[PDB]
Amino acid sequence: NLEADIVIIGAGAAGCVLAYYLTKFSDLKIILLEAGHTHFNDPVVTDPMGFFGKYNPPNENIRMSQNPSYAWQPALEPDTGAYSMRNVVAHGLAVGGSTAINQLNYIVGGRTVFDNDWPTGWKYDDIKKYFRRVLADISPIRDGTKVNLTNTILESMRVLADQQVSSGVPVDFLINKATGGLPNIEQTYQGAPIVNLNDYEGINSVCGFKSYYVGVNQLSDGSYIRKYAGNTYLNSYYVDSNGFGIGKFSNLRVISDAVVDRIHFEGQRAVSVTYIDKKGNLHSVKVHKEVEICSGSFFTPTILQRSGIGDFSYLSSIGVPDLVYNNPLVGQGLRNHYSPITQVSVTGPDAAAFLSNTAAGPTNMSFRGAGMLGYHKLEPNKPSNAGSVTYRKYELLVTGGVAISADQQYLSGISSSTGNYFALIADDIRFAPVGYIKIGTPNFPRDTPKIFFNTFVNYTPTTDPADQQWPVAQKTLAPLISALLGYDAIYQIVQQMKVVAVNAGFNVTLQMAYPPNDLLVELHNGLNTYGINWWHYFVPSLVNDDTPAGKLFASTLSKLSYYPRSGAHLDSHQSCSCSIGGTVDTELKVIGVENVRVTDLSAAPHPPGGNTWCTAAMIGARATDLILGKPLVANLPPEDVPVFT
Amino acid sequence: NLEADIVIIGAGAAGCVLAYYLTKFSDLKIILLEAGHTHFNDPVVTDPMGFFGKYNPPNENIRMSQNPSYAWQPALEPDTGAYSMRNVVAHGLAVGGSTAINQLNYIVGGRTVFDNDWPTGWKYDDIKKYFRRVLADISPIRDGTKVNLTNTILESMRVLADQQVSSGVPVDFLINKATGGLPNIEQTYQGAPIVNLNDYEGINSVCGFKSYYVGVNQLSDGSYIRKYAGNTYLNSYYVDSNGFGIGKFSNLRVISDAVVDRIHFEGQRAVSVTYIDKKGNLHSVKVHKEVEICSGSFFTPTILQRSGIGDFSYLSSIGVPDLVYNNPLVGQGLRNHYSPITQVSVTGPDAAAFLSNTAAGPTNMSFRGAGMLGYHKLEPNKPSNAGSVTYRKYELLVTGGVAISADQQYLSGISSSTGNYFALIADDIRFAPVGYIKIGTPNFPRDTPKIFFNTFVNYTPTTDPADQQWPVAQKTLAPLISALLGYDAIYQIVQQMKVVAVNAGFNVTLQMAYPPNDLLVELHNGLNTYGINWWHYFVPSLVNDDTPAGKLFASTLSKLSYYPRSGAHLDSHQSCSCSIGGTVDTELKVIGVENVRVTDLSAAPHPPGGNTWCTAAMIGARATDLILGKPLVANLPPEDVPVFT
Ligand SMILES: Cc1cc2nc3c(=O)[nH]c(=O)nc-3n(C[C@H](O)[C@H](O)[C@H](O)COP(=O)(O)OP(=O)(O)OC[C@H]3O[C@@H](n4cnc5c(N)ncnc54)[C@H](O)[C@@H]3O)c2cc1C
Ligand SMILES: Cc1cc2nc3c(=O)[nH]c(=O)nc-3n(C[C@H](O)[C@H](O)[C@H](O)COP(=O)(O)OP(=O)(O)OC[C@H]3O[C@@H](n4cnc5c(N)ncnc54)[C@H](O)[C@@H]3O)c2cc1C
Repeated sequence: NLEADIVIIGAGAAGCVLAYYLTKFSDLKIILLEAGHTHFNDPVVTDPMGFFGKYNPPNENIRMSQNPSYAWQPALEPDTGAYSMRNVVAHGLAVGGSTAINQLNYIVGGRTVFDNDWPTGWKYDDIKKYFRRVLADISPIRDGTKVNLTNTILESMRVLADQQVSSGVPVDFLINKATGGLPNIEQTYQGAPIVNLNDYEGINSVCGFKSYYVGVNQLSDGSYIRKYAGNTYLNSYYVDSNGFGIGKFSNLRVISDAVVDRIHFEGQRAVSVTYIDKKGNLHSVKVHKEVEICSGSFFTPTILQRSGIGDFSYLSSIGVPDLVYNNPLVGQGLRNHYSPITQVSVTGPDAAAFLSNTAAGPTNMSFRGAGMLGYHKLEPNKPSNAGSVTYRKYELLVTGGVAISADQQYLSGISSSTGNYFALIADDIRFAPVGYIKIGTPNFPRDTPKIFFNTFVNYTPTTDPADQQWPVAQKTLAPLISALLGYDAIYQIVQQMKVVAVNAGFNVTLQMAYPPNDLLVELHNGLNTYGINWWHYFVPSLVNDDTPAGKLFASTLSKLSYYPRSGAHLDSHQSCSCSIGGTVDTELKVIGVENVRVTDLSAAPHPPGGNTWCTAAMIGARATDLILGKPLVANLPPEDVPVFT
Repeated sequence: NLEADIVIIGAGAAGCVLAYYLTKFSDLKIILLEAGHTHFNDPVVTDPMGFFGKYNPPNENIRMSQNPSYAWQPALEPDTGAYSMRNVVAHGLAVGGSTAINQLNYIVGGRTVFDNDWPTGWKYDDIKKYFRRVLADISPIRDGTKVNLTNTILESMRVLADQQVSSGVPVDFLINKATGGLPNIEQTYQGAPIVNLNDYEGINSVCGFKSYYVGVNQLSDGSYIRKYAGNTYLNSYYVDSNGFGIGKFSNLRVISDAVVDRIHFEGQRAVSVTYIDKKGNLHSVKVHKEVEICSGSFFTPTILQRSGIGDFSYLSSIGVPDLVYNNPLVGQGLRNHYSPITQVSVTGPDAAAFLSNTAAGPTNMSFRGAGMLGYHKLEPNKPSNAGSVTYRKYELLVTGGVAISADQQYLSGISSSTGNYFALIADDIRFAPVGYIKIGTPNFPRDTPKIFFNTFVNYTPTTDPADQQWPVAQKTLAPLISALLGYDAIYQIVQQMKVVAVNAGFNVTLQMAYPPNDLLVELHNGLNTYGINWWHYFVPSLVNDDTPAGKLFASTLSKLSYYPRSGAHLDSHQSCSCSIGGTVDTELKVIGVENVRVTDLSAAPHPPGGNTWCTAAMIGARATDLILGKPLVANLPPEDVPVFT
């Protein structure tokens, strides 16, 4: 028997903060159901480099996100825009959730995304305190090793940002309007100050820096360890070995291996929750006040639909007997990021000194920069505010070795063994495609529901006059346009690096080796010779430009369209399944019911400006104050932090 | 309350026969738990062409094996031999199991596989009656439309089989030793008799025919319908709408949507089985005599391991509390088939007449032949009996259109729109690789367990002398050798077709367009100039043949090794997870327990000579007589068949 008045389902990035700070500041009885044990002893979780497979057995060399004993394994339906490939993108299965298996990065997101895309009450000035709270809770660190490649790249970026600042055009990709004429590029010399990307006031929307902030901490011995939600908020100092709380937190219960099925639900009010344990028995817990769903973006709409909230026609079709509320918007608007990869060759006799000091330590995890960039000059899909507000579009990442898939490694002829290649990535942060989630069987939580997500689709013309069917091709082709413009933005960095490396003491040469170089120079020339309407040549049957130059450009675009489909990576930043306004109101309460709330990343109405870990924790932190009634977390002094064991 | 003395889990190809003929011939109380409703009204299941997506909604065009509401969706761990790609291969989820979503083909398997690879009591003369039983139960039909391409191919096969019969070599791929000197190729002219591939006496181990036997039946209206296990054995004539039996079968209960978890198991004797229904409640059923597991190859070891039979150390590690029997061989020896694809171009002005009468009707489903072939002359991995017994190695299939993946369609430049291309496939029936299955969470039946299956791995040499490390490279390279020899066997058919099409009234030319033609002629020349030790050049660091010709051959082999990895298809013929001798004895009884048996395809000790649907039904049929005690099914007259509603 386990009656309690707050029941949280899932201890992820948001569940842990919620439980911890909700039992600290009140006397209600909190229950946390997670379905996964605590990996506080596993060397593959505590050690940061275990992310790269240092402790893997020889015969089962698979990463944690491919291990069914560490992660939920959802595979999406064939991708009609990527040659119908199905992708498996995972969720963490442990205390701490996906933060137990992630890359440990802290992009906070810009100021402008919250100011312009989130509803009132969620503007940036209303949430910055919670971001400060989560950052102070973790205390990330910076890179502990310098490298001259970062120097060369930073000089190149400032060199071309100088000419972008002039020329008067307003929406180039290195223009930050909160700083003014001077470029927002970190200085590169002895004793240079560090431009902080997650700054408090949100000044830096577009900036170039030399290091990220990764969530690890150094021990007195010398070893580094992971610092995740389950490490800080539910550790042996705050919770017993039996799951009971201790002292201040004695009003807290955590059940370890408890897979939750649905919400037994009297009238339109929640009254009980059932789950299954490792024994195989079914248990019921009684609810007095509130149910919180923090089960992740893929599996929150699933449990909501199984309970009875969703589309009545479909749910009746598959066989859900108990219907509650007819909201056909549950599980809509799924969003994600997407990172295409380019890689560059260095030609010379003694390039080793140029690529030295790049191996992955636990303080950077192979990230060496390099910045956040805004919209390209020639992208037609921009918000109207772009003239007066700087948005975040691309996240630039530089890494050693090759990062393409193994099949592409064979096909392109470039191998990971050689030592004159390095990778650049322009991750898309405002990715356009939208998908959705539905369940297929109303029995128990299934590992694979129906997930639909099509990215790089094409446009099939009609007999409509060309003048009035361009502005549907624009929307249908947005992602391909953005990926190609990212290719161009990376390409026009490398000759700047040529100049900088020449005048910094290096006899080296840099060229883009993947995709093929000529295929990129042709894109550069096509862009600068066709202007703002360059993208019309994606559909060659409407341009009516039958000249051989136009045919060349169209063929180049068609050939380039292959690379982002196959030689890229879909990220694991799922969100917005049950966003604000769609499924829940500003108070995180589900429409059509009076005592259930959803507070994980699946409630965000727009993805943040980068990696989506701070946002989920912030949502949980604000849910704490929403539930209790008055702001206690928002006013805690920053010197009060959870101690670590 | 549902006590009964026989409880079957899963109504697949073997569960339906077992339940039907076990309640017909006895008075025990039979219960069948399936976890899936009856699709007797769904047009996408009853109509054969619904397999190809005739009734699919426009926005969700996915086949039945990719639909989570029709199939279990297991994805295997990254394939170290295929550029680390994860493949999703499904199981049927309905009455009838995988036969509700399959291709409807009836390869029975040869005589020699059962005579040489299965234990005593399971030789061919001990089982042929049950194969006749299942075939008479279904009554498949042959192709209802002729085509001249089959004529040309059959002439070509007999032409080269004539010269293979001479030349005295004993193990070519068109030699059948049960017929003698004359070729075993169907005659090709007016009123020719039909050589039956599933013949009663098992004479035809290697034969060339013009049609397969697909499991459909024609109605009086004119429409064809699917004829599967759930259609024949559990239909409205034998089982009520409520799941009760009727009259003769009144001693039978079928529960529709019941997902089974584990076996509650007193002492070392089975006493109860628990399941979950669509309501979300957990039910228990009492067992008096027997439990049958017919849950498929992927999910039978899963339920056995969750119950408590398996490896104690690992099961304790993941958290199974109740341990029963320590058999570390549960879930070992997983086998499957594998089909690489080649495709051929026809060059000429009026090839349309040559490729006419090839569209897929419900009586062939785009299969137009062409035979079963034995070992190639130059394969080193052959059983010792191969001199005196003919084994089945390849299954040859001919089809219209292109059958490669969409990515390969783009890369190779060949498109499905054009009308001068057709596909050939040499499916490997004695596929060498072996994998295994383990569970990752002891809570509930998960859709994705750990499945390990690596196919086309490479050999890394050591400092061991070359003379005494060849016979480990042979075993490690068996699958690649077999695939390449299949490529060669297909290639040396097309010039025979050149001659036959010339002398049959056609001005057409045939050449292998995928893989590239020169890459195949070089393989042909390398084979005939390097002899039986041609495969030594897979590892170029040991041959010590530094001549440029040897370098050419090694490069050709390395380039050809890419095609079977990416341009092929893994089949859905899983088997042998709990085979005879490994997990169960000759009586299908699980070792370490006295009242549980497993009777689905996961009990086969060696895959059959072709498509694995007749074998599963045969196993169920023999289990019927094993359970009752005396042969009632083995002596039923062939004119007694289940009527159809
Ligand atoms: C491969 C990978 C890489 C990542 N890289 C980064 C990165 O570079 N930067 C970054 O900032 N973030 C990264 N992340 C993390 C990710 O971006 C966010 O942290 C994530 O969205 C956190 O959201 P969440 O806490 O709401 O969900 P989760 O953390 O996934 O919470 C899910 C929790 O709910 C539980 N649960 C689910 N279903 C049930 C059920 N039926 N019953 C009971 N419990 C249930 C699960 O066990 C788990 O504890 C990565 C994640 C992965 C997997
Ligand atoms: C895509 C595809 C193509 C195929 N093509 C061919 C072909 O060309 N030729 C051919 O001969 N065969 C074909 N097959 C069929 C296949 O080769 C065999 O018929 C199959 O191995 C049948 O084995 P089975 O009956 O033991 O397993 P299944 O038929 O898969 O039986 C599984 C049954 O167990 C049930 N079950 C599983 N787990 C549970 C659980 N926990 N609780 C309750 N019930 C459970 C499932 O609901 C299902 O009813 C194809 C199958 C597929 C999927």
